[PDB]
Amino acid sequence: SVPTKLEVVAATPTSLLISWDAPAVTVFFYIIAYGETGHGVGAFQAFRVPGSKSTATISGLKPGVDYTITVYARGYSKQGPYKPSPISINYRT
Amino acid sequence: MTEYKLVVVGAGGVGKSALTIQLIQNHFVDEYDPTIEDSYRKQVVIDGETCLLDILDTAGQEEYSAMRDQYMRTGEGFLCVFAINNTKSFEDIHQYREQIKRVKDSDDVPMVLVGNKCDLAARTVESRQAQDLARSYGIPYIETSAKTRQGVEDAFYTLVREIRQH
Ligand SMILES: Nc1nc2c(ncn2[C@@H]2O[C@H](COP(=O)(O)OP(=O)(O)OP(O)(O)=S)[C@@H](O)[C@H]2O)c(=O)[nH]1
Ligand SMILES: [Mg+2]
Repeated sequence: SVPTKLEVVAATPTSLLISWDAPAVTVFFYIIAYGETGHGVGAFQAFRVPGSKSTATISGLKPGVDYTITVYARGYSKQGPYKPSPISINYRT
Repeated sequence: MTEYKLVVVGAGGVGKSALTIQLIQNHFVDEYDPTIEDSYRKQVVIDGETCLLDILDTAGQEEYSAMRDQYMRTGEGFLCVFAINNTKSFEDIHQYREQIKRVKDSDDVPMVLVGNKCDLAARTVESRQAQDLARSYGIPYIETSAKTRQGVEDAFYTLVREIRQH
C-alpha cells in the first residue's frame, strides 16, 4: 500500500487532521476519500491534494460517528502509470 | 465520419469514470480506482447521424493548470459532473466553467451539468440549486445514476446535440 502510516494527528467532533508518510517516488496527487464505516457503493466524498502534501483536513463530519478514511497516491514513473493500492483507517467522531 | 471530442470534468469520486464506462461499455464499475487520464472511442448513431465519440476521462479536479489547459483547449464539449452527496463538488463547478471559458476565449462553450449518484438516499445538493445554476449558464442540467443508468445516455447525447447546434 501507498502511502504508509496513515493516522489522525488531531480531531474535533466535526473534523480530522490526517497525516501519512510519502513514498520515496514522485507523487503527482493524492485522493482523500471518507464515508461512514460500511457505507454502500458511492456513499462517500473525496478530494484531491497535490503530491507535495503529507497531511489533509477532513471537515463537516457528524460528531460520534465511525468514519473510514482512504488515501490513494497517483502519478507516473518509468514503469508507466503509478497506481498503488490505497491505505485506510477507521476513526470515530 | 464526424468525431466529437468530449471531456468529462469534476471533483474526485463524483462518478466521471463510472458514467463514461456505462455509456461506452454498458456496465457499472463499483470499484473506486482514481483516474490519471483515460481515453475512450466509440462509433454510435445519434438522431440517425453516425459519429465517433472520443471521450477524455480526466483525473479529479483541481488538476495542474498546464495539463487542464491542454484538454480544455482541445475539448469540443464538456460534461461538468458533481455528486449530489458532495456539496464541495457542486460549489467547484463555477470555477471549472470559468477556466473552460478563459481557455476557449468564449462564453458559449457546449456544456452539460450532471448531478450524479441520484440513486443515493442522503443528498446534500438540491436539484433547485443545480437547475438555477445551469439556467444562469444557459446549459442543460440532468441528474444521473451510473449505477442504475438513469439519465446516462441522455447526458452524453444531449452534449453531442449542444455541439451540433453550436
Ligand atoms: N451509488 C452510486 N455510486 C456511484 C455512481 N457513480 C459512481 N459511483 C461509485 O463511486 C465511486 C467513484 O466513481 P468513479 O467513476 O471512479 O469516480 P471519478 O469521478 O472517476 O473519480 P476520479 O477518477 O476523478 S478520483 C466508485 O466506487 C463508483 O462505483 C452512482 O451513480 N451511484
Ligand atoms: Mg475516474
